[PDB]
Amino acid sequence: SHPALTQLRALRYCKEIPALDPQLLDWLLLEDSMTKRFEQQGKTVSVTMIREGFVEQNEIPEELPLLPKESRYWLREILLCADGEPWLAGRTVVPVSTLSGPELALQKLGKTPLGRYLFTSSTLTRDFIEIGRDAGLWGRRSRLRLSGKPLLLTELFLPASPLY
Repeated sequence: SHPALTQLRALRYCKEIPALDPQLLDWLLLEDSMTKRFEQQGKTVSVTMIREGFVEQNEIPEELPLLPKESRYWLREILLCADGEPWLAGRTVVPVSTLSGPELALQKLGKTPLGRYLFTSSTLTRDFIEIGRDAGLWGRRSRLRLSGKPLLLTELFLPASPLY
């Protein structure tokens, strides 16, 4: 895609959680997206849509092993901005079995930034979180569940974000 997405795809991982300082970890291990925390920075948070739509197994080689093997998945790539400055690149992969009931919202977000705040009757849990990095930036990937249905969320923190 975009330069930020190339970096997101180039993250080198581990849930081999590094011994980072309290604050960095508090950020990287957050069991939610960054939307509300970026908002508390006193900024208007918005989504710059790079692309999203359904994809099949042959377009998701790296996520594939982390997800159930299905006929299609919703793929969503965006830049999360604070007063128009990209602060994070987000890539979400949702197996189609997850896209139903309240979780059907995940393929319907569009310009709405993802967050636990959006699913008020859905319990959010997390199978795992791993921290990665590339080119001087921290990123992370996690397998989350809403009402028990999985989704893979990968996030890369850009220089202007508050993690730095």
